[PDB]
Amino acid sequence: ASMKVAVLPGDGIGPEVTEAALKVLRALDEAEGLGLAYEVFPFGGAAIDAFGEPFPEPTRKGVEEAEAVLLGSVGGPKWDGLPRKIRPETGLLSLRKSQDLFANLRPAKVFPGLERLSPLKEEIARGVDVLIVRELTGGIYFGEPRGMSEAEAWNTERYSKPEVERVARVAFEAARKRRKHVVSVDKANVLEVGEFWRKTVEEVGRGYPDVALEHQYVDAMAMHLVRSPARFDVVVTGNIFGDILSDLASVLPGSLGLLPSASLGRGTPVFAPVHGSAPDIAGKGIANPTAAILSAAMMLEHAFGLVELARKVEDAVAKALLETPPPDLGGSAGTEAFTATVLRHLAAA
Amino acid sequence: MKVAVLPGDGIGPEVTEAALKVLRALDEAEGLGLAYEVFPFGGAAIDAFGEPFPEPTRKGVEEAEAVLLGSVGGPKWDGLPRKIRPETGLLSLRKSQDLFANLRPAKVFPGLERLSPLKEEIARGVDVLIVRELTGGIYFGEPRGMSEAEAWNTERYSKPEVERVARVAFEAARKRRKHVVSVDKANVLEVGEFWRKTVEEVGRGYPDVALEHQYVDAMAMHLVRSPARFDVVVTGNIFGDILSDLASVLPGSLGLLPSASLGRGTPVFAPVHGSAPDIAGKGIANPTAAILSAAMMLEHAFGLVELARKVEDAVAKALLETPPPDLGGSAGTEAFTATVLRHLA
Ligand SMILES: NC(=O)c1ccc[n+]([C@@H]2O[C@H](COP(=O)([O-])OP(=O)(O)OC[C@H]3O[C@@H](n4cnc5c(N)ncnc54)[C@H](O)[C@@H]3O)[C@@H](O)[C@H]2O)c1
Ligand SMILES: NC(=O)c1ccc[n+]([C@@H]2O[C@H](COP(=O)([O-])OP(=O)(O)OC[C@H]3O[C@@H](n4cnc5c(N)ncnc54)[C@H](O)[C@@H]3O)[C@@H](O)[C@H]2O)c1
Ligand SMILES: CC(C)[C@H](C(=O)O)[C@@H](O)C(=O)O
Ligand SMILES: CC(C)[C@H](C(=O)O)[C@@H](O)C(=O)O
Ligand SMILES: [K+]
Ligand SMILES: [Mn+2]
Ligand SMILES: [Mn+2]
Repeated sequence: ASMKVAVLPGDGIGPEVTEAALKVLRALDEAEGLGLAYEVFPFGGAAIDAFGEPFPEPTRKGVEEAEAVLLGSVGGPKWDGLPRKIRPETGLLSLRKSQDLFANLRPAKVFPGLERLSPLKEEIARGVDVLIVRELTGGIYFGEPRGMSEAEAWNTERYSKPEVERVARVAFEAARKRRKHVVSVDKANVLEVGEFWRKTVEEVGRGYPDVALEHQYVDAMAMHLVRSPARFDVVVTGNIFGDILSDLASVLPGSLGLLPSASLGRGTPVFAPVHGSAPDIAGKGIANPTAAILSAAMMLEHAFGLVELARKVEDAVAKALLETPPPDLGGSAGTEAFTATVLRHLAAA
Repeated sequence: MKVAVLPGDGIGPEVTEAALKVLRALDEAEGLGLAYEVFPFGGAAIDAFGEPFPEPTRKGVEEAEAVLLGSVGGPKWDGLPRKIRPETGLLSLRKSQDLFANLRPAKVFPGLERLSPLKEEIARGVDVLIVRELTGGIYFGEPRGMSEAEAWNTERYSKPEVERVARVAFEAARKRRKHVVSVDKANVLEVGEFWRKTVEEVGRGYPDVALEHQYVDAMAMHLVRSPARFDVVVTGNIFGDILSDLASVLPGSLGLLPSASLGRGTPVFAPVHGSAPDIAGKGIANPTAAILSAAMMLEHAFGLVELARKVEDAVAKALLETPPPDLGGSAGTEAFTATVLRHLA
């Protein structure tokens, strides 16, 4: 034991794609002597049914004591209509908030030679390599007042200066290690909170003169991200806009089953697919495990500094996608078979 | 046929003049008795009256039967504070006329599949109508404000605001393919939960219309991967704004998308697109959105359905024949407009 991991499989396809990532981690552990140890803990729907709440105390303790969390998606029709304070999705929010993981990193990269897998023509998809840095613990997701009566409902989009500054800082540090361009995304032409966001990111950027800074309104950014995506490096934005733009960015490599994420901040870092619990395909052994696998690759790199191992996983996934694509990308490889293709390539390298 | 023309800033006057030439040729051929006046709006109005929506412009709008609007904004006024900027005049126009229903159609015209960046088999038969709630939500909700330490805005909806925009979407679907998808973020936000429940209630009044829900992040992906499966898409102010820019990738360019804003007061017809300051002055701006917006005015404000269709057919032919630069072609604004007219005649 010198790599300590909390595994939180979730609901629907969550446990299916998470098991696939685990077989990749185990294969790497044995091949490399990583000294991996992990414990599995209930989370989401599975936790509501067993403990009455989505993020129970033994799961919080497992999270606190691990060096990293490999997380599966939560949610489904089974839990429709729960009091909000115990919904599977509120447990996910609590996870994020209790560890103060304010920086959500969502990369979208179109692998050379896989441009054809996109719904868009190859010239738009070619070369795409974008990093969305989404503010994860603030904005409308956590703001108060919030509630609902018979006549109306209300939620508050709000940000303070230090919340914007700390996410902006992460996006500049990231850009400095990439291609030194940040686009900051807001609705400053309509909303006081966008004006505030913009001005604060402008101030932070004065601390990073080596990084080019551009602003776009969220509606134009959505259009640009599908017409000119190759022209973007880092994209920094608030909680809700980052959620929308990151599901949108899946159309670049061509499916939502491809996109990984890392959530970083004060406590235990969390690695998880962008995608949800996909109840329409759960139980059919077809869910694309690429997001989960690449999330384990982000864990290797960011939580454990194992950059070269992360790159080997990524390359093994890109070859498996070219060779035996899963059904969401027009191919026939189920979860188990795709995962075996990834392992074969790993072992060959 | 009495019309207020509000040309706006950047490409706004350029594409608006193009739509006017189409309207004039139509007036002569058809004897519409068109009568229009031009009013200052946006930056052009800030510079001449110190405000983006001045009194003679409000009076022009009140007294017209329809407004043909040009886009507003640009770097020139970036240094004004928001509350007096060109975009706040747009919001005031909408609010004063209580135009709560914004109609933004995204169609791949039969034959123009090649113009879309989507593979042809994804783009075939795509015909989506976004119905966006225009006068409520975070755009207008109180409290809103800003201090040195923080800023806030309120995403707020009341039951009647949701019911009336839901009705409009159900009526529109009943005349189309009888499917509505309603979009929210009900899994995180009380206001989405409330939107969803109220749309469900209104839908019980339209058993001929199928009703589906999507969360806004999945909707954005589905609108690009499987656009052919949507008819009407109903949503709140900010989600509607984002989804409808995104929807431009279906026919192929933002410069193609028209809009109508309908409600209590004078109806407003205008491109989805903004003032495009990065191309203003170059004679290249695609005027299709402005021309198709004039077509929507003909249909929705004047009941001239077959004329609208004729405008739309001439645009489609011109697009196939002399495409503007945003669609991989070389036809500038004047030349593209001339192609439209030749097909009209
Ligand atoms: N981090 C999370 O736990 C997370 C994230 C998003 C949504 N959710 C929850 O998941 C449930 C489903 O919500 P949704 O449908 O809007 O989002 P979703 O991401 O689960 O699925 C959206 C679409 O993509 C497809 N898809 C998703 N992952 C895939 C994969 N790995 N392989 C192949 N296809 C895949 C799904 O079938 C569906 O068509 C809801 O209960 C929602 O609250 C959870
Ligand atoms: N209804 C409106 O008045 C309205 C709507 C949106 C934006 N705006 C304002 O427009 C200005 C620029 O905003 P923006 O860049 O975020 O969005 P935009 O819609 O003005 O331009 C977006 C992109 O698409 C291009 N584009 C837009 N219309 C085009 C056309 N007819 N032909 C060819 N290309 C076109 C532009 O060159 C730019 O690359 C800002 O001041 C903004 O507030 C106004
Ligand atoms: C399940 C929900 C809380 C979540 C979010 O909006 O953050 C999900 O959509 C995601 O993208 O991770
Ligand atoms: C300019 C702005 C106020 C407007 C909106 O967000 O409604 C524009 O983006 C649009 O899409 O019409
Ligand atoms: K650590
Ligand atoms: Mn999401
Ligand atoms: Mn817009």
